[PDB]
Amino acid sequence: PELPEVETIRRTLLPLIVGKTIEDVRIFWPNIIRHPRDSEAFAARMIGQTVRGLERRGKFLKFLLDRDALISHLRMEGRYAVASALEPLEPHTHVVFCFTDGSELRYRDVRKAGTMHVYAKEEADRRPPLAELGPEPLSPAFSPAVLAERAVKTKRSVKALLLDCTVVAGFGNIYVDESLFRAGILPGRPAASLSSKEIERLHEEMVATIGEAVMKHHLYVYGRQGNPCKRCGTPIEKTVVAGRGTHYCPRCQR
DNA sequence: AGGTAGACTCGGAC
DNA sequence: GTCCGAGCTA
Ligand SMILES: [Zn+2]
Repeated sequence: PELPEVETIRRTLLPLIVGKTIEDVRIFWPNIIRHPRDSEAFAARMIGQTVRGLERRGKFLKFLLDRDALISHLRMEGRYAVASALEPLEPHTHVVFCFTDGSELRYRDVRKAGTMHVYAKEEADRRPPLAELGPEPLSPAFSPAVLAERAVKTKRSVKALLLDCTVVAGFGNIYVDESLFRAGILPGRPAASLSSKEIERLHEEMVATIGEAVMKHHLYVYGRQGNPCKRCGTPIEKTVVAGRGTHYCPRCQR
């Protein structure tokens, strides 16, 4: 799930778990648990705590309990569901939180790629994976000025810059390529080569692209290689940039 | 020094 | 066999 989906999850999941008290925690793929590194300590500390809230930071979900916060990343295929403890688990279910009312919060992930970290609430924001996370792309904290400062101080490509979680929180590959197409900037351009207007435009397209998705095939380049650009008809091309599949129109983007 | 490329994980798809 | 990709180590 990308950031917009994660926000949808935060919004829809919260009412389904708020005020519920954890009675048990079951872990079927320990590698998901990153802190405490010992999945036994992770499970034990959460028992007896009541879910008080659910927040989002980038693509991380932050479950707020009585004393602790649980920080979760779903990567590409992770998903949460609330269901009855009486029903069989779905395939690829790796972590289950059991509530005192007979319902369960279940985490599924065919790729087993997601992560979970638990800390005292007051520490969560100053430990991984949240520590050093950059500003929310839809917050005033992420401004053109902030982007410009990071761009001028690096040799990397502009795509690499946007992919950096310390620059902006949870801005996914699809949104990077779409934002760059919409801003008319080739992904392989050196970040420091971007003019003031280009940074202004890129920031604007970033906020609009991810903002529009948060509010909600309407894609210009991502996954469209070999197909005509929707704006100029030039075949969309795909190469590797910053170690990622990168889609662009060689005519629209400069 | 500290920014940077690299390595690393998973399994569905070729 | 090789490909893919989000966010500790030289
Ligand atoms: Zn085009």
